[PDB]
Amino acid sequence: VGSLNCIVAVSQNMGIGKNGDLPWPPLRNEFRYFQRMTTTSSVEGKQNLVIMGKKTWFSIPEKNRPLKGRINLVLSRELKEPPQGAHFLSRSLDDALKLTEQPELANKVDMVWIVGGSSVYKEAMNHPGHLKLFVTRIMQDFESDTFFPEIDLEKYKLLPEYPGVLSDVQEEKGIKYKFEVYEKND
Ligand SMILES: NC(=O)C1=CN([C@@H]2O[C@H](COP(=O)(O)OP(=O)(O)OC[C@H]3O[C@@H](n4cnc5c(N)ncnc54)[C@H](OP(=O)(O)O)[C@@H]3O)[C@@H](O)[C@H]2O)C=CC1
Ligand SMILES: CCc1nc(N)nc(N)c1C#CCc1cc(OC)cc(-c2cccc3cnccc23)c1
Ligand SMILES: [Cl-]
Ligand SMILES: [Mg+2]
Ligand SMILES: [Mg+2]
Repeated sequence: VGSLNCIVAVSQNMGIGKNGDLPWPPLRNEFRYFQRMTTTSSVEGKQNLVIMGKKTWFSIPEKNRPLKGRINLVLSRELKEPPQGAHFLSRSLDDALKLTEQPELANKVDMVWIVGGSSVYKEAMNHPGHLKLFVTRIMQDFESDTFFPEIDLEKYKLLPEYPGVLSDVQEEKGIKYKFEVYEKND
């Protein structure tokens, strides 16, 4: 794999989770953005792969697992096989990316999207090579128990705009947020 993508929504206080769910009320269009970004494949016949930690998997509403239109991979050092509904299981990020080269996924995967949680993002953000981080900045503090590792601007640059991504502040349910894209190249 030549490029990885992370996607996350983060409160002002760096929160991403609270009690096995999101810290904020449901933001419909922000979710549709997550869906659009993670689902859209550039290649006919291929789907994107989503990689996530175990608690993130269980934080997805069951009726919606696995995430439709995408290959779902779960990370765990304890499970012996994928959670019911998940397509693949890996013991590490490294192992997950190597799987895409193996005969079963050979030519089935387009883009790879890391979708949390904290430790998965931390490792992915430090992985060699090209990486884009799609970060929704929720412009409010929310009570959280799970947090996003701060972005090291020695490695990442905030892109001023980006094709396919709205630049202006968004608002849903009185909650203001902005979509950001960060990028590192090596
Ligand atoms: N706002 C947002 O964009 C996002 C928010 N969330 C929220 O975050 C919370 C869940 O995230 P979090 O608590 O951090 O947990 P995770 O989803 O990261 O799950 C943690 C578990 O997953 C496995 N795991 C995690 N990292 C790795 C790794 N690098 N390599 C191998 N296995 C790994 C381990 O499982 P094991 O113990 O089996 O080894 C670990 O115990 C929820 O509240 C969820 O709603 C989640 C995603 C995005
Ligand atoms: C959508 C919140 C969000 N935004 C951004 N920018 N990045 C993210 N990683 C996430 C997230 C997340 C976890 C999560 C929680 C959840 O429901 C509580 C649902 C999803 C989810 C993700 C993808 C497709 C889904 C389809 N149907 C229902 C849910 C889907 C995904
Ligand atoms: Cl923006
Ligand atoms: Mg689904
Ligand atoms: Mg809260």
